[PDB]
Amino acid sequence: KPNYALKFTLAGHTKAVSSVKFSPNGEWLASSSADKLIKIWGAYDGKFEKTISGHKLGISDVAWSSDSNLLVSASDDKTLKIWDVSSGKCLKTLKGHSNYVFCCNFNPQSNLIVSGSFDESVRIWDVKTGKCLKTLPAHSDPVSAVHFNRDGSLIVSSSYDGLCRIWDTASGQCLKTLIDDDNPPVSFVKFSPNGKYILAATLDNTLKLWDYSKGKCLKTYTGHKNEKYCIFANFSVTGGKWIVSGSEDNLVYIWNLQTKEIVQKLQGHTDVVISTACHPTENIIASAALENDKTIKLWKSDC
Repeated sequence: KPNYALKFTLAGHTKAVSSVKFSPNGEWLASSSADKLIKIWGAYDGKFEKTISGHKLGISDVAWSSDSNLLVSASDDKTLKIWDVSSGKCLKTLKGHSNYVFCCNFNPQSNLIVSGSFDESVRIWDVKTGKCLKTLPAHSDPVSAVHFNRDGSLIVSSSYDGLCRIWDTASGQCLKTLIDDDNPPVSFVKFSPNGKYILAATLDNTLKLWDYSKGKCLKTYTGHKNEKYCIFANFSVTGGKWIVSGSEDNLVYIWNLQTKEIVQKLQGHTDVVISTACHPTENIIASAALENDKTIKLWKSDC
């Protein structure tokens, strides 16, 4: 079992945090907030680095390019922005969604961005030109998450319509729809590091690990509370193989991926834990709580 202990508590955002992400190179944590700001923090010391401003309304998600040089953000102002993190420059503003942009990610090459929106579509954008390449009529409710697979040939999307869908990046065809005899809103999805599986959160207090190739649920993780908020889940891969998630009871939950047992609950936040992220090389978790709490915490484990 891991032994995560609180190391640093960070604060600075003035409204609800929506997402935290560690840079792939391990140096930084990025956070996004309803305060319209992206903030960069030192991954190892929690030291505030800088604000990156420019969005006109709140931000729902931020994501790093695979070389850690760029960030993309998704905002209620109906744009995505691509940022050069080192300089803070806005490289491109991506206009095309007809309503709030809720989620975003680069492909592993980091030449494409995928976005999902309240407009119920998924869009695929060229990073260098900032132009939209494809629009997919993906869902019948807002799109909560979008993620490329290991080689970038597939995109997984999720929606409050209860569907997880897998799209062919090149053709835009809807290849698969995952259904578990029910339809609770899906608030998050992502491919596993090896690309074989899809991890999905639904607003019935459940995380599910799906076999992509088979279209079948392999494992479920339960014990936490998640009926309202868009709470990501993480694969922790630096030490023991865990699933990590925030929870609406103010705790971070950590499960054994294989056995599905809870192995730790992290106590310290005083409001919903809206987001978590796992450091790429060290056994470090970042957690962020909602607006009654307003802190981001860095926790470290020996394994």
